[PDB]
Amino acid sequence: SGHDQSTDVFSAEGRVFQVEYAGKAVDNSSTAVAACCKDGVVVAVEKVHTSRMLEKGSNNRIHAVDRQAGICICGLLPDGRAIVSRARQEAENSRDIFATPIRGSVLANRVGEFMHAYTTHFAYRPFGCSAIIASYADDGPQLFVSDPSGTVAGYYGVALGKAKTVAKSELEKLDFSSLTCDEAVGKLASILHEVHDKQKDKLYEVEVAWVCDKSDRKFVHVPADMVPAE
Amino acid sequence: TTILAVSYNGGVVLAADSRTSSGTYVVNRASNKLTKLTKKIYCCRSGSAADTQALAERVSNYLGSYQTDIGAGVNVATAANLFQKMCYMNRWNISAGIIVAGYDPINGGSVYSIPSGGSCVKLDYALGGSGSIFLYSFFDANYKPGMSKSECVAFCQRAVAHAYSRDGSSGGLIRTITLDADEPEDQTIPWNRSPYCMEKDPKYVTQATQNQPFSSSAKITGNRMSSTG
Ligand SMILES: *[B]([O])([O])[C]([C][C]([C])[C])[N]C(=O)[C]([C]C1=[C][C]=[C][C]=[C]1)[N]C(=O)C1=[C]N=[C][C]=N1
Repeated sequence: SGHDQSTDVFSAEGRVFQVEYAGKAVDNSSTAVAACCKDGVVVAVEKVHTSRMLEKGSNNRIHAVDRQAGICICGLLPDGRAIVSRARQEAENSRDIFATPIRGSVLANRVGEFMHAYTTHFAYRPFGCSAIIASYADDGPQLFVSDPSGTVAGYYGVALGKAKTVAKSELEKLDFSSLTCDEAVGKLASILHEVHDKQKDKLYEVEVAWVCDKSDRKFVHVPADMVPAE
Repeated sequence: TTILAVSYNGGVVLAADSRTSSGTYVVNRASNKLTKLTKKIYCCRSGSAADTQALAERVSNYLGSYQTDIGAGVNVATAANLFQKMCYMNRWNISAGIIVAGYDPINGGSVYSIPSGGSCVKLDYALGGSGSIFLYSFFDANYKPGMSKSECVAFCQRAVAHAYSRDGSSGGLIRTITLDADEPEDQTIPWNRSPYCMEKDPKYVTQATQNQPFSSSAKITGNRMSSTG
């Protein structure tokens, strides 16, 4: 009825549907995965190209927020670019005012309050996006996920997207304590080529990015020849 | 300008830098601020380079005309009352800080400090010039009275060198002379053989870490000296 038309309406049992309807925009989106590898964090996503003529590098869902942190989004691409352009502004404030790099748990708590502030007012709609904050600050390697409700949580590994239930069981076979960033790019990319089917889309490729001690604590994308072929 | 005069048992040790500077530019880097009045009485010379030069050669002509008419030696207290008379009746028109120090057989070594106000004070050691404000806490800690002639020379050369290291007005050479019962011995040590300089002071070797590299942590790791690393 009229109990699911905006954000400032609790249900008869205390639920907000426009937040929960925004969570179905992430569950119908492409598959995301991540891993914390005891000296860094590796994040991989699958770009579903809708045409053969797209340039390699188009629609990259991984964006660098600071030198040590970067947010990969899962859900709607243009809604997540408002989250990226906000968390960059949160990370520029700590460098310019407090003369310090932003911590991993503090950048994620600023993302979860920007995403929550658009779920409490009638004129605004929640994001169709789950943001994955991968950071390496002076509190070690961090891996956070902010859902459209504004809930942040530290993870060791995460699967998000359509086949987030099959890819979650594929993460339970990894270690995360002896796991390094050297092997996990080959492992996490091999999750995506097994969890995802080619009988719906013909064009699908993977985009991996890390931040670890080997890359001098810098959030970078891959050199193109480290990813497995298929 | 940093001028000073220190008394020992025999006589006095005059010490001064060598730089006249028009505000911010070094007009002369080999000035001589130790002015001869008589053979054993000199004066240090700070402030206006013209107003103190005209006083120093007006006193030195009254003082040599006095010595001929007397037929004996001039006391230092005589020469210090000719600067006080002139620096007081011209005190609104000149800028003159004078330190008069010398030797006479009656009183030994005498030091008179005549400031810009025109007063006269007889001292054991005197300080003067714009660089003298660095040397009060240096003489409160490092100066012990009753040194020899060879120790007062190496002290006053070490005293001026700490003064023109911090002062911008002062610098150049270090001109010293001793006035006692022997012949007046002068000595001019250069800048590159000065007893102190901050450029070779081993605690100012490490640069202050201002230009931090763009990094992931708050750990300060020194300046950035190259574009790559
Ligand atoms: B010393 O720096 O005070 C020096 C003493 C002088 C008697 C030999 N004076 C000067 O260097 C002055 C400038 C000054 C600096 C600081 C306080 C008072 C005066 N120099 C000159 O007067 C000068 C400037 N241009 C040309 C010639 N003389």
